[PDB]
Amino acid sequence: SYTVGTYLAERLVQIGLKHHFAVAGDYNLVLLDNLLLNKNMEQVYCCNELNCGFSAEGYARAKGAAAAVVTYSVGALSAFDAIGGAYAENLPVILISGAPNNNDHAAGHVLHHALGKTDYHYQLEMAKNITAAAEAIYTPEEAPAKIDHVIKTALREKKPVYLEIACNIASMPCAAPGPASALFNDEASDEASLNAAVEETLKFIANRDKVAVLVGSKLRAAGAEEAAVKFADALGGAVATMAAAKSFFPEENPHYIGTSWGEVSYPGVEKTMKEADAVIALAPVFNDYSTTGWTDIPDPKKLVLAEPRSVVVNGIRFPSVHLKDYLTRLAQKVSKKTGALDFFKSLNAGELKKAAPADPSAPLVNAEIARQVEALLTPNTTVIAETGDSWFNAQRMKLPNGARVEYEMQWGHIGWSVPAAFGYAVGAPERRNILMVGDGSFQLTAQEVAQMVRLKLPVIIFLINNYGYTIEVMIHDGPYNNIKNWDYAGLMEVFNGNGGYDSGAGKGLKAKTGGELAEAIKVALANTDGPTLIECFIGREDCTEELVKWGKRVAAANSRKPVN
Amino acid sequence: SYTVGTYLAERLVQIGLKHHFAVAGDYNLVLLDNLLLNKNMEQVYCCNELNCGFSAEGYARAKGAAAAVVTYSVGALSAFDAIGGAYAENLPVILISGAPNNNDHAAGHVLHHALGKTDYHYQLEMAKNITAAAEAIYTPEEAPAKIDHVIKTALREKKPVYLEIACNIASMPCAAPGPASALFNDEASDEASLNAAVEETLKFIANRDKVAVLVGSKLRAAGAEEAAVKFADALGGAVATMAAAKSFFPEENPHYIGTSWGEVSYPGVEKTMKEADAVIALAPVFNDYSTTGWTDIPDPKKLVLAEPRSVVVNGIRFPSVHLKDYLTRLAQKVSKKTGALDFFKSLNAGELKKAAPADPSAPLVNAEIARQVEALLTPNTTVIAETGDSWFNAQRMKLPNGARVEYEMQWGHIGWSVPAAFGYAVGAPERRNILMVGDGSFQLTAQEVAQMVRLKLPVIIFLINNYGYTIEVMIHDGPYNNIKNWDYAGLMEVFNGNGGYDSGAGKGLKAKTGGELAEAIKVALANTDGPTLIECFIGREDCTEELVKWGKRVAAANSRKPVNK
Amino acid sequence: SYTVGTYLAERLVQIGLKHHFAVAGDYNLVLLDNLLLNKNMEQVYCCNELNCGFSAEGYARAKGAAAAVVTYSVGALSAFDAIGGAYAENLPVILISGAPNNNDHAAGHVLHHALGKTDYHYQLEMAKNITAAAEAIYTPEEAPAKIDHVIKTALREKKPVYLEIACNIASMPCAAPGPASALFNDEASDEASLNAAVEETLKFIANRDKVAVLVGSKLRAAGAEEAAVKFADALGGAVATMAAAKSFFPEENPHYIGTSWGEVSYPGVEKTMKEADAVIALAPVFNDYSTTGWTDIPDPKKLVLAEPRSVVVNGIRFPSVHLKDYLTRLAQKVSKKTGALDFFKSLNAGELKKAAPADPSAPLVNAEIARQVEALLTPNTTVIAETGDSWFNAQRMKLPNGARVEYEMQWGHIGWSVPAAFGYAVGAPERRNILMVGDGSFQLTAQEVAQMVRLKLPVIIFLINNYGYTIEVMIHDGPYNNIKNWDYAGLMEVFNGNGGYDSGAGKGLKAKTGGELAEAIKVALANTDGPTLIECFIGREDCTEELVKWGKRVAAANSRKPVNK
Repeated sequence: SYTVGTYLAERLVQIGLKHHFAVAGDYNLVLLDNLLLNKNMEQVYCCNELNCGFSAEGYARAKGAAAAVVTYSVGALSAFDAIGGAYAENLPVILISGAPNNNDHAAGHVLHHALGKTDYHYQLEMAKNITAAAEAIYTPEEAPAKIDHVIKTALREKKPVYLEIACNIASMPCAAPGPASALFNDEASDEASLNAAVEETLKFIANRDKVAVLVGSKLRAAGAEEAAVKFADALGGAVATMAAAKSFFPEENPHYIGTSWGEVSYPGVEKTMKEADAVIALAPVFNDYSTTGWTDIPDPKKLVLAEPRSVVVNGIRFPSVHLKDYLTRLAQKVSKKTGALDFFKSLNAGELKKAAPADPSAPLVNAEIARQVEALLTPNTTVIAETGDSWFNAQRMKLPNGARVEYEMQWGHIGWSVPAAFGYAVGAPERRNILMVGDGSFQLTAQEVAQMVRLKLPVIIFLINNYGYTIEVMIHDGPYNNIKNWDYAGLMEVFNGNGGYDSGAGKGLKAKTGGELAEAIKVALANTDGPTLIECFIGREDCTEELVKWGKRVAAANSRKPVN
Repeated sequence: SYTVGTYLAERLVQIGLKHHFAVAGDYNLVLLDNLLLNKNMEQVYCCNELNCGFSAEGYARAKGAAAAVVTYSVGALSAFDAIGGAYAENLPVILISGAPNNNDHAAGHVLHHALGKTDYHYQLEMAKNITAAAEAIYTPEEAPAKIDHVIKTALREKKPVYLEIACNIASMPCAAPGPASALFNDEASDEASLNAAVEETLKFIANRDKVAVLVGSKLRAAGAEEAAVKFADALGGAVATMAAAKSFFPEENPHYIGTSWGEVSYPGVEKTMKEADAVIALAPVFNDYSTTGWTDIPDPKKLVLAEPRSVVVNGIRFPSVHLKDYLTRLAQKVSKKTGALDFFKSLNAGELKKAAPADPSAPLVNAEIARQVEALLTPNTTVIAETGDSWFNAQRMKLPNGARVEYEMQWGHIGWSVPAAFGYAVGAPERRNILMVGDGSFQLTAQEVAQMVRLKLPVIIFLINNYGYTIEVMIHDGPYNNIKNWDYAGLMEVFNGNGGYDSGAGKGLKAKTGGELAEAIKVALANTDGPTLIECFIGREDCTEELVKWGKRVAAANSRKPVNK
Repeated sequence: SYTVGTYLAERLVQIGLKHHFAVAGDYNLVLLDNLLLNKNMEQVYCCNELNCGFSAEGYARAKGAAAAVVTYSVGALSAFDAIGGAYAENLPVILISGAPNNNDHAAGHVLHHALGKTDYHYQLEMAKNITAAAEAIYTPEEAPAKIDHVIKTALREKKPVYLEIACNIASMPCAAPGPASALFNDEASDEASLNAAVEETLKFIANRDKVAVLVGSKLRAAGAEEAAVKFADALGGAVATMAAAKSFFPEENPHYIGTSWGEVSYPGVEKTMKEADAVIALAPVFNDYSTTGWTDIPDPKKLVLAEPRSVVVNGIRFPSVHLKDYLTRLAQKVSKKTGALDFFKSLNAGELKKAAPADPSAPLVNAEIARQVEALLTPNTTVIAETGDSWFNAQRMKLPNGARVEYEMQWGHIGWSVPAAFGYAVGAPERRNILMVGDGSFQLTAQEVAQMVRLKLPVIIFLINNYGYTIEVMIHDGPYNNIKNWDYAGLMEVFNGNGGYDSGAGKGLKAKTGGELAEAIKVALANTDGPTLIECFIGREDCTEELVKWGKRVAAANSRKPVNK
């Protein structure tokens, strides 16, 4: 028979979780005990709740969904930051919070871990602003319905949800869960709408030979990556990815022309997008970053807008059309439209210009680090790229089919990458997991590397130490851009705690030249028992050209004066 | 080509609306103009926004959905009361509010019809607490997606939703709407869950011969009324309706045993429910009213709980199972289980005892009014029953199959019945529409009868004038129970305004005896050009026995002292 | 000893309430009983909760503060509309709502009069958006602190507040209330700030001879009306009132030049405001209406902004300076600055042109109605003017010192005027209370006239029957501007119910000519036992010139197209 806690545990197992992330607190201990009873998943502990949330976010990138368990007030409020992140990044993270004893409501009781007042709905009310569903459970009988509701919502919407559970009901009996299939149950595309959307698309491109396909950052959330390839193979047109959609489309595919990102696009891509008669955008997010400060907005009159659950084409909106079904059906009916791919090729724009192997003994530079990391990419590799120059280094990499890049380009919380890489590595231990992170960003969430050591995860961390040098130093300089330098390599041994209560097999290495970096990389690949941090020393004012061009555009937009 | 306003109009037409309800204000005039461009539905005006909301609520009872258009803040805030009502009663009402010029946000501008501050998201934030979806539209390009989202949500959840539209974008161009079928698109039952739920139900009742079926007030919201009949015909068991589910099951059906409502159930029903080995509850709402102050709660160990979208049976919860599919599939597989119906019959409990025709010249009494209204019921009739003794008079009526009763038993806003009857009559003009309402309740929303006159709706209104006498007068007496008496009959001529700018064909009649009531009823049936209000005079302390019994239980529950934490 | 309910009652009495307004419901009956125990104020009942709220709003205009008691969910939600109104109009209205039994929280209980869910904090959460304070009381021990907090806040901020009280704790013991003076305790002006603000004002006008004073609609909320007169007498400058500040300054005062309202200002006033070197604005609200669609915005470089609790002068902001203290201190130090008054006089702009007495037998026109109502004005009179042409008729009236006009120009809820006049008349029975209201507006809240009859209030109601003709008919015509005409005069006898359970002394009269109006007015003045409604018939397209000019400006602003970011 089931309890509130083991009901939750079973549902989590049913949606495919092999782990859930947790930070113990006195309002969730019993809940944690009940979750532990289910041996079909492991309970993974984090340092703090912000990192716990980002760890779950990363896990959701690897496995499709995730769960984080925190305590009331102490364990939920900072987690909200990561949950907002999951919302921004379209990841079904389930946040479960412990909550006060159910006898303490409407009782005139002031409780610890709260604001000092006698009511306790404020955390729920806050959560509603950043989730797709949010439920508080005060009695055991209500638990099954609220649990099923938030989980189904999360899976359907691809958004985080919130659950709080009174601390004294987690062990109490409730109904048993039905079949797992119920949790994934979703509407099918409306047939008439699906057919009409496809037909209107064909009518739209009938006399438009130059058709470009623009792959957007919600393509995975729509589960439409495979269908996008079938569609483009049938179309024979040019395919470009938006920045945040890196790796959402196979780069070895003969139709792929590279990154479309305004004035920092791959050679020839900007001109090809401009010359297209029609642009088919697959699940795009057009924000101030992806439009390069509102300078690169797709022409509304050429645009076919195919969102995850609707299509706008030829001046008509079709809701209730799943992107996956739309692309599949379109692939069966569309005729060859090579015009824009032909145009791209006729530009002779060449390949993206990349630096040649540097002299091994010369001072390390950014382009050399990027060169060597790129050489590590296999079909089995995932690169977690932090906000900053790492975005642009990763963007410049040629990906073998199967290789993945993970970006947090909508939320853009610096420090996300460390706990995210931890969570990702827990969920995909079979992959070569690489983390590219700046020194400044690393400091916000550094302690989660200790959990990588604890679970023996062979994450390779490229820490770029340019003494806190970021684009802000060039375009908007101030004392606030400076940081306290650490010995990042030495931090590994601290986390190991060798000759202490326990042990660890992490390694910290320094690289000041191309040659030293090559040696560190070999040591890192051989280290299978723990993470390896490679501290890469480069001068300041050494970043990609793209970062500078793009950065100035975005700054100009952010700072534009008020209009009447 | 479409505008924000004509896009909304087309979607409303696509979900089957033939009317939408409106109160003009300067923040929605252009929106109203655009809605008027679609000639496939009519724009109906109401006195105030509370009544506008309740009118839409009543329309949704007749047609399945409805829409109300109001202005910003003054218009929307009182409508929220009716929207909360629609939420409580599971009716897809779409509330559309006009809103400030989109240039006035983040501008440091104080606007009229607002709190006097410079931001304008408070109305949206309030609306989120009482709707299934709530969206504000500030630019034309965002309109289509937000409109489709709230409408789809409303239809799927059977709950009200909220839309606000900046006043200066209603006429602006936007995309055109796709096929109507997209708006009704919903998930099917999960097959495995559906099958498992049916099987577990069979296993549960395998060694339980006495199976009773309890019909709940969400059965219509689940669209499962027809399937409930197929199921009960197959089962051969006893079927009872909860109070708020009156008319959700055919009363001429030979399995039907009457109302289950604790100590005010139909004769023999309470005992039959108590003796049942299994109770199959179809879309129930168990609240303090339907459990008679928590005195009549179904035994958890006997209960099969079949909600609109899930089933709990034999200790297992099955989400993603639509009640309609569950009942249909169960009807194909279930074996005959007559045990509780046989038990009911063996009680010889008799039929509900009803008063014989009174002496026509004797002072009118409550039972005589109920007798005559009951005699008006046809398969084509709908009774709208207001909170109060009217609930219990209507509950005691034997309904011919097809006859409907409308209750607002979850929200229980007094005065709901008048605008609700208006809205209902607009949506179902082909029916004989009867309103039963107390004098006290009538006063809250009386002016909407003027709209009945205006649109020439032949609603028959039985106004019970016992000088504000309610159950509170007996169990919790105080000066607050007293009202100012009106000449309710005379109010009809006021609303007619004959010899004025326009005209009206409403009639107001008085009845102080059974004979006078019979004559008034004949005049009312013949009046096809407007509403007929029959003011029925009865003494105080003249109400149903059920109201008294039930009322005392509910009062005791509400007043129980705090338990120590 | 005290209970939660009698504690609240005592506090209400302590702030000077002689009445509180109520609509009974099962969640507040015990609370109402406890309030009744205090014989130092009366419990006044209203038809519906919207009207209850507006009645309290009107009472607050007469007495300074007010209270309304409603039930949970069904009652409170519509009252929110009136509470938002009180917030917009800076009136300390205390809304008290009944609430569920305190045993029903975190209990998995579904309760009647709620959304159908098991939690009950949504009403409190909604209330927070439209009040200065909002507290829920679940236990008796918490009551005294929460009651004192919301009341003190209301009095200090001049804003409405919200209280809900669990129905089963209203009779439970709690601490006794201390001295009344604690409730009014407020900070004094910061001395250094007060002095600096005055000194910067003097420096600002040192070389600015033409100083105009602009009286704003928050002057009463600041309690600074008397101090404004002392200041202007000392200054010797020109004084104009903004539209919503009508009667906030003595019109017989030698410095008063009339209404400042853009292109519909009194003769010469617009030019005088434009020529002024400095404009001292006393507690202004500059919104889309008061700036005539953003066409009349005071020059920022000439403006001295004296708010209720702060002053912005000469580029410096001084918080913690009460307007009353600022004006008083300024009056002691300021030198004579007659420049703008001299300029105004030198314009020879003449007085506002008013129509001469019409031929008594000619068809009644708007200007003739306004003429006769103006002739009713005494130092003892209050005119409640409804949104519409009534705003402009009242604006054109010359007020004898002491005569008051009440506007709801920030919230602008049509129908406000009827319940507001009721509440006002309850609070100021010694005054001659006049209500000017259009037919369309009257219909929203008409039933509250029945309470005027019930309490024998001699309100004189001028109902303008132009068949729903409003400015919208001229500038934005549509079917939504039309109404169902009533026989408004006949409605009085309906509310009287003579020859029924009770009685009434209201009178309904019709006037189609100046002569008939004069006779009706005499009958109205002699009717001391109840309200008198005078139904005035005028043609359509007969309204003030100001309404047309102002209306077009505001419409243009509301409808301006989006600016492309």
